Amino acid sequence: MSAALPSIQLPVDYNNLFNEITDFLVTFKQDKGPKYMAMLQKVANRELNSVIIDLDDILQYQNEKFLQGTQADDLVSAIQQNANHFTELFCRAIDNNMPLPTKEIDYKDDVLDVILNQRRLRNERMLSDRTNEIRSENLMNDALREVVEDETELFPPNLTRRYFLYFKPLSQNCARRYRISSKPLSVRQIKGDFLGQLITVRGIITRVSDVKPAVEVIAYTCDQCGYEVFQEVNSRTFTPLSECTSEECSQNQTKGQLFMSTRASKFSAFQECKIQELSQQVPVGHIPRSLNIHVNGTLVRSLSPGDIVDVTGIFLPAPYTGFKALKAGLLTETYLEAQFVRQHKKKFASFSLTSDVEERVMELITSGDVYNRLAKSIAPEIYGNLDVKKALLLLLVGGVDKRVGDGMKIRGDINVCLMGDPGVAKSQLLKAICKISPRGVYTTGKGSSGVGLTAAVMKDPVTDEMILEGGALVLADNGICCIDEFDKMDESDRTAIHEVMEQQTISISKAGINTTLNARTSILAAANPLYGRYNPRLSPLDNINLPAALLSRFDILFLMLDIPSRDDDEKLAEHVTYVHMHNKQPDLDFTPVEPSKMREYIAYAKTKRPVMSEAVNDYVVQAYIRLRQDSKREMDSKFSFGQATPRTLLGIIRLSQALAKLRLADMVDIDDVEEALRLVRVSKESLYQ
Amino acid sequence: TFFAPDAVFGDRVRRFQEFLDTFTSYRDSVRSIQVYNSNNAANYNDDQDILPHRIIISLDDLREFDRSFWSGILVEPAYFIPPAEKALTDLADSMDHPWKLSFKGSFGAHALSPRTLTAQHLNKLVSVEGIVTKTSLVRPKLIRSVHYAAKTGRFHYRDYTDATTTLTTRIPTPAIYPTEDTEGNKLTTEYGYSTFIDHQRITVQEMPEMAPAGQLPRSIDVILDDDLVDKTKPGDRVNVVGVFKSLGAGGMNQSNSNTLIGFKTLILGNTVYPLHARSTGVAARQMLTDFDIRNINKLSKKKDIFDILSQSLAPSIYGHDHIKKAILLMLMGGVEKNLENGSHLRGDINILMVGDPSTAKSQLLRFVLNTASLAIATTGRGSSGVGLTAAVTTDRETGERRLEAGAMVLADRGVVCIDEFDKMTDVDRVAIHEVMEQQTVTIAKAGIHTTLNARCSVIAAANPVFGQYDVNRDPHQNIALPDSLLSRFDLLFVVTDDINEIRDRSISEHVLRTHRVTIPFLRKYVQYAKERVIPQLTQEAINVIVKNYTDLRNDDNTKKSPITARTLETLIRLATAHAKVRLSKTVNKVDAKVAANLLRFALL
Amino acid sequence: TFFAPDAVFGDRVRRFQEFLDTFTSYRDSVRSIQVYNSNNAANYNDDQDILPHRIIISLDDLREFDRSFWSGILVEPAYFIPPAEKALTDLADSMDHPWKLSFKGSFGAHALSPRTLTAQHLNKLVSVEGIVTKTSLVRPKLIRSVHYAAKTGRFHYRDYTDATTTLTTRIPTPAIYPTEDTEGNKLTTEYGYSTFIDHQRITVQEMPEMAPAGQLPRSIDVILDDDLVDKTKPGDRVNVVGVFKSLGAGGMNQSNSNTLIGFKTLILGNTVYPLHARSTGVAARQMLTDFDIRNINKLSKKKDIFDILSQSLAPSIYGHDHIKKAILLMLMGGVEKNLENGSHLRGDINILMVGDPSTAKSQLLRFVLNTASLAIATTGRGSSGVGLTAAVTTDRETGERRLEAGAMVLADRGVVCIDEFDKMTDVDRVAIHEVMEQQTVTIAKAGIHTTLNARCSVIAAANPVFGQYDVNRDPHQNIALPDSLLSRFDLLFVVTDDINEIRDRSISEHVLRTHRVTIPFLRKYVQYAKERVIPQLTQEAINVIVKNYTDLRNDDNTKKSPITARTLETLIRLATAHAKVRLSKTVNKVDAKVAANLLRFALL
DNA sequence: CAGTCAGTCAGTCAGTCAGTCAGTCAGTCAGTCAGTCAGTCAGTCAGTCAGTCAGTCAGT
Ligand SMILES: Nc1ncnc2c1ncn2[C@@H]1O[C@H](COP(=O)(O)OP(=O)(O)O)[C@@H](O)[C@H]1O
Ligand SMILES: Nc1ncnc2c1ncn2[C@@H]1O[C@H](COP(=O)(O)OP(=O)(O)O)[C@@H](O)[C@H]1O
Ligand SMILES: Nc1ncnc2c1ncn2[C@@H]1O[C@H](COP(=O)(O)OP(=O)(O)O)[C@@H](O)[C@H]1O
Repeated sequence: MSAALPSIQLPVDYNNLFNEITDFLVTFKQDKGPKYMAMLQKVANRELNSVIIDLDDILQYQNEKFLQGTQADDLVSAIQQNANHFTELFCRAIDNNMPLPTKEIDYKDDVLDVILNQRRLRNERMLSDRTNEIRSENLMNDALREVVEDETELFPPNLTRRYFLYFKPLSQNCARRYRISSKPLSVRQIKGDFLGQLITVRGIITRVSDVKPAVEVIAYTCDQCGYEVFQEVNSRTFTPLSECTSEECSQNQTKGQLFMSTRASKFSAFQECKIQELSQQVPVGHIPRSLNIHVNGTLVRSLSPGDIVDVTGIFLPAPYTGFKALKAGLLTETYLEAQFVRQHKKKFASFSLTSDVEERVMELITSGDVYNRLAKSIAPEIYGNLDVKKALLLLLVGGVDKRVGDGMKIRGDINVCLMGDPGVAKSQLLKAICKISPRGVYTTGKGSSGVGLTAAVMKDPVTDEMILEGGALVLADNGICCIDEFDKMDESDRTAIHEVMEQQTISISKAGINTTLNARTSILAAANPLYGRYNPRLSPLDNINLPAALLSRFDILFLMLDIPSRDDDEKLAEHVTYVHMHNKQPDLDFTPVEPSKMREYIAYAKTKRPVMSEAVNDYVVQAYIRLRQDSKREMDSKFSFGQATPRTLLGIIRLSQALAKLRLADMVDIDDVEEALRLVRVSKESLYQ
Repeated sequence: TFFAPDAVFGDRVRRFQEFLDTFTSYRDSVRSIQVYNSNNAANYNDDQDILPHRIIISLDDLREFDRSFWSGILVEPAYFIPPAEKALTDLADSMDHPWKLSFKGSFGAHALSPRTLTAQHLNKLVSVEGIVTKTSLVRPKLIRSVHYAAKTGRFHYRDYTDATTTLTTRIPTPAIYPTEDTEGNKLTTEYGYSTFIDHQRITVQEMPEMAPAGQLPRSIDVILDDDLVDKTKPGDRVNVVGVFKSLGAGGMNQSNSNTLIGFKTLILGNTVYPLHARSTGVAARQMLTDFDIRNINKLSKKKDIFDILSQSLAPSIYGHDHIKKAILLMLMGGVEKNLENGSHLRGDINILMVGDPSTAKSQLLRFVLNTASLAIATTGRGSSGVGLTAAVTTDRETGERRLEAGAMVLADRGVVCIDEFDKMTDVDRVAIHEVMEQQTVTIAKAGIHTTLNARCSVIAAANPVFGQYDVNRDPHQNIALPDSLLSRFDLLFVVTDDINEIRDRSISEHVLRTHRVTIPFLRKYVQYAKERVIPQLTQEAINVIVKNYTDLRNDDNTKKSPITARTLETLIRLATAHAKVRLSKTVNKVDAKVAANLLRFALL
Repeated sequence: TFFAPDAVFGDRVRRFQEFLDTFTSYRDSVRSIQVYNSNNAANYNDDQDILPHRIIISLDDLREFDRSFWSGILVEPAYFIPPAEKALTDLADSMDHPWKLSFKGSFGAHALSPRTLTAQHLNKLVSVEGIVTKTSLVRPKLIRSVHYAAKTGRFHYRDYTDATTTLTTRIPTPAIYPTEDTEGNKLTTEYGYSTFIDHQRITVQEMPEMAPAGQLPRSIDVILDDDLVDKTKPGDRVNVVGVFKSLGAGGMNQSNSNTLIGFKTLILGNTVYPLHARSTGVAARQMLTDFDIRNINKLSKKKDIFDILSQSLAPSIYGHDHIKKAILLMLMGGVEKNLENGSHLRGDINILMVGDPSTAKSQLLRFVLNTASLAIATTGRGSSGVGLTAAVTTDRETGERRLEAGAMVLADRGVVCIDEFDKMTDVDRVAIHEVMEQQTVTIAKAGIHTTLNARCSVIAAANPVFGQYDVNRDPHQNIALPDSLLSRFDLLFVVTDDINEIRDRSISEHVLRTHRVTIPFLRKYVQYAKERVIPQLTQEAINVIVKNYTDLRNDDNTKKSPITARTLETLIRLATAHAKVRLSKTVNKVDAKVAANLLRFALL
């Protein structure tokens, strides 16, 4: 119609793009036979649910067709400009061809399979009945097919699907090889002129909610006519309906009445979260913003709170404005749909493959002297203190927990303090190791309140209700919780830490909580001595503001002295000035291991569980008789530290079991336990000079 | 023809055409914008295989061009702005779109604060300044739809308008978001081709430095537009020039009315300028003509300029050269080196004065508060929320917690001038321990655990413990804030009150003649010294600070206390800053000599 | 932008642009119209110190150009006519306004009479023919107003539209005839600058020669436009090509409706052609190519063409040459000389036949009824209203009396073929006395005293009084309609029924071979002989008719009766007509010889 | 005579619940508005009579 709602032409065609997308779907040989008959046959064999259609095979197909002749119609930019029509267009391009019968149905499979099977079979018999009727009423056969295909109501192919479909953006590598769709943007950068494209962000996830079902189509029954009246729901709120809308309970006097059912609808998981700004890509005087994300389908349960993530998705509107008196029409309030999630700091132990990984791991293993090299590698940009780095590698490894069938549980973990002041560069190690380990939270002294690092209760928006929002310690479990300035903590926080020293437990009896939440954390602390520093006139624990019970809960305690000495100063000055002169320290003859390959090594190392033996029983027992024997013949408040509790015995077996894993051997030997006794006797007792 | 417009509109368009072709700088500005976007488009269309559209017009010229057009704009602007915009789009289309204007002034005795705004100034052109609070969120607005049809394969089209459009009125016609054209076919919509244009509204309170004694404040609200989104963070000081429109039907429509007085008011557009304050907001917009950089190059190559600029910050203060040298070395600030895959290393300098009363220790910090840029002064208290944000947000639209920056976040790249440093309690001194080396502020209160950034520089001036006893008993706790706080600070200037007779003379005629090189050149020296260029350290300066540092340990560990590696790092920082002063590129032995002497006088 | 029209409208405009530039006669026609109005404007702007705008497009070419555009127009014309008009105004503006079209056809099996019109042919393009009655009055319609203001001195402006505009629909907006603008000032209107465009509606009945046996007629009605006012007097036969629009809301608006079936119908536009009939309306549109006038010039200079064209009107009638010579002299008709400040003198010739039955006297008059132009036949009666109008008008809009022409007013410049002239009563013979010399008809019935004009030519054929006794007793009343009626007639051919044997033979083989120079050339000879050129009489011909006339008085007053001066005047008329036949300019003695011989055979 | 420990007020923080303001609603009732009708008024059309003319008969 002209003159009201007029027309426009544009260069974009939807005619040959469908044909080209069919040709791409069939003939692609690069990755036995073709690529998508294998994966799509795997889908129809009912062992898979998602389909990843990348944006690299399309571009390589365009350079191949561009060099063969003829000219190929530009399709990649056509996806990148619109990116919403192509899921439905692409998916009805898939459904013409599918290798159906490749395996008979199992009996015990599922319920969604058997529902879609009965819909398909009933659809066939309905389609064959009418051509068994009209064909016997005469009076090439394409015409009779066109007769039957338009006098029969069917289940539409939007409902018999079983899978989902997800894109995947293109690298800088493939765009560099042949010469945009994924430039990593920030949340300030998203102008309001990207609505519809396919973009990429990065930030820290905060406040990820629960997973609860949301409806897509609703299936009623009519009870008299016998139909099944569907209804699609697009909006936030819907409304139920009344008497009927069929073609038999309509045009009659006596309409029926319909009521719903839940084993014939179609559900989908649903979960929303928020991205905060990364706080490194901000201007000078500003505050981090936020931007919502919906998540549908298979991609759910991959957004853990407190991470660094690279979400790529398309960017739609969703209608709302705020107060009614502020509206000007037709303000829209955007969100970000999710398509494919790629994390930095990949989390152990969510990996299985080993074959390609050994090409990098076996280089470190065949490099020779793996252990002291890795001990050199953690935070190389300081000088000195090889023993502290040596112990903190054993913090990052950890292990091994043990259930004894009661079931009372033992740890399983190491707890390390640091002492001395001020210029021994202790904060650099805390930022360092709370940057190497995934799931690592760095909290200062004050700082967090008592309710900041325990959980709290708050009302939840749209999904309901009353979830316990976690604190710092509940966030970082099975990780490392660095702590600055341990002396300035409020005393309630001290009892919280002492409750973490017994395993698993924080207990709350406040105004709305009776729970016992879990925490499997590891604690590294850094306490300062009494003012000013290190008087050998003053006794131990005189210059320490902490009770010796808390000294007993730490199996490993350190102290970093500060004594002026002539010889080390030139090495230290050449070290530091050698890096302000440049940006890399080590030379002659060493290279630092990159941290990603190191996390691959340590992440590989935690799947061993070594087993002790009988000679190490004798050696551990006799060494404990030594330490117990000489530790209690002093009994004074002197530089000696009494009284070598059996937590040192459990801690030294636990350090032996930790050192045995880096040999990757299940071969607990005497160099193991001898190394552990070396770190015990050298660990403390450094205050002699 | 839209409405086949009158010959009046032709008269305004022709006259403003004649003015715009009279003075010919504006044609060159349009040429600059057009060429810049052209060559940017050539880079984005040639290698891989932005600027807005508004011209700043000053109201100087129209007073000497036409009195009619001058006093025409400042009385009834809904009759005179759309013709001039039409003629400017005519010129810009003819030389090679909206093409709005600015009207930078010089305004006509409409310089009024929003205390005295209403209401006989209504529907004129008004300039308003004040504080910005409580800026809302940015939302996109829809203008043009595009629909794909099925199955005939034709796109479609629709427009939308509002009341916050161009400044006239129009008989309104709403229009349903379309679906199911004639004849009956499903219209599946699209995105990516349908346009969108941003929208944001902020409110303005009058100035507290201009306000009356104590009364409630009264405030108005401003709507912004496409190319004016996100200029002003809340807390700035903002000049707004716009049109004081009054839209809405004020309860005269339906009888037995509530909302007793209608006719809500606002301001449209147009040209939000942020301006300099005494304590918040950057002043780095200061102009640098070629005459000025030619003069900087003229004075740049002498051999006494550190001793000239030493005695420049004291026009009326006797003595204390080494303090002045330390303050210039603070204002240059060193260089910031961030490592690869590690943590950065700190760049600036932190200074504590301590000494007897009546020693011009408080007079100096106001002078550093004036000459620098982004100075923020905190005296005494303090708690709560200097180093933090306190998170007190009660956002009305939805349950959400925002942050409201204190004094430490807001003074980024700046100078914090704290007075009476002993009166601070230790609970805030925890936050000063967090700022002065870690350079980050972690807040995990209720809440949202964050890690923002703040990298300020600190000057303090504390009193002695009891009396003026700065030399009498011992240096061991005449100050008594032990001990890490003594180590974080780089320099410890210890100022005494010696009595003499020649000193009484030299003080006397100075103070007497005061009652009866220039700084607005000096800050233009400073910012050009700051942005260009960073130096690198060279081989000639390592051995001086190595020998000097082993000297200071082996002997100053026999004299005084304490010495850490932080002294070595501050030696490197003062070397780099004194290299920045002479506008060089490399590092000479001269720098290590000067910084060595400053640390000798500072410690001994 | 009106509504920023679609690319569909662009497709139609581009395609019809390609057709109009394909065949290149139409460009030359537009050039002819434009040059003619240009040079007329030069005469009206240079010495002292019209043509409409439509191009006739034939539907021959579009069938061999595009089937889509062809069968597009004849099905839905409200989507295809305004684009082609838009492209034609584009071409006419680009080479140097509405510029409408015609669509002359050749129509597609839409050749339908208004008996079979309704209703599944609705809103298509339909061609209708029939009689025109009852044509209304011409009224001017308003389009654009212009108002002068007081006292500010600015003109103003306003538009108006209707439902009989261009063929689409439009959401209607009425608009008050303005007065008292904002701000309040008197708006005195004006004329002379405000445009006006004419308007007229006629109704069409089906043809009586095509109608069924006896039934009531059924009729529709046609709206006309600007350049189509006053083409067709009531009584014509008219082809109409237009669009069968159906406007109005048919009682579905308000409930409990009267006017049981709404949706009144009409026809818009477009191209009223009057066409030839058997008895009313001119046929002088016959084409004259240069080949034809070259052939007329080729045959024009012979010496036997009066004896060739004598024997041309008788393809199948034996004998009677002198009757045929008299009939050609009637069809040429002489010349009309109006004096200065007096009364005009009559030009044509009047002929009466009289004789025995079965003498082809009735067969001849049908042949004169076919070959001539504007022939009207009246046999017997007659009264009332052959020579008058009878004034029977009952005009519905107001009390007024119009006239409705009879047979004598309507046959101006023509031939009236009366049969059975004796059967007329004398009361109508009073009206024949009024017509045949006074040349005017005065009607003063109730009424309005008028004097219209009618200057016909008369042929009659009366029977003898009793028997075939044409020669037996005496010529003194074998006819008996005395006596002025015998004198008004010029010639009195007296036809007998002699019996012979050779005459029986010459009749016999003629009638026998008839059962087993060409006229459509001959009328093209006639009209070019008529418009060019009038002759003048010369000195060479006076003395022949003077001597001949004194001869006819002094001897034919001794033989027969009567002779008046009217015989002399008819001698001059036949001399002038025979001078017109040979395409000459002057008058020779040959003409007086031939007319002399014709009057000898006519009387003696 | 100076350090220190414990008691003690004070400021600040989290929990508590009663007003408060924005958004929705159904019933009814009233205010206007349109459809009803009835009376007016001019135009118009069929019946009816009178005059006038052509036909026909009778008288000279
Ligand atoms: N061995 C070393 N190598 C490099 N830098 C050092 C070394 N020892 C001390 N430093 C410097 O001393 C500083 C110690 O400060 P930091 O570790 O941030 O907190 P703290 O003062 O509490 O240890 C570091 O900034 C570092 O530059
Ligand atoms: N060297 C000096 N030269 C000039 N004026 C001085 C000098 N020293 C102190 N003053 C005077 O001391 C006053 C400032 O006192 P100040 O020492 O800044 O305060 P406070 O010690 O309380 O912080 C100024 O008015 C200034 O005139
Ligand atoms: N000279 C003739 N030649 C041919 N046909 C003739 C001639 N005279 C008479 N007719 C015949 O006479 C018939 C017409 O008779 P006509 O005298 O015209 O009628 P009326 O005497 O009633 O006026 C025609 O059919 C024609 O065939």
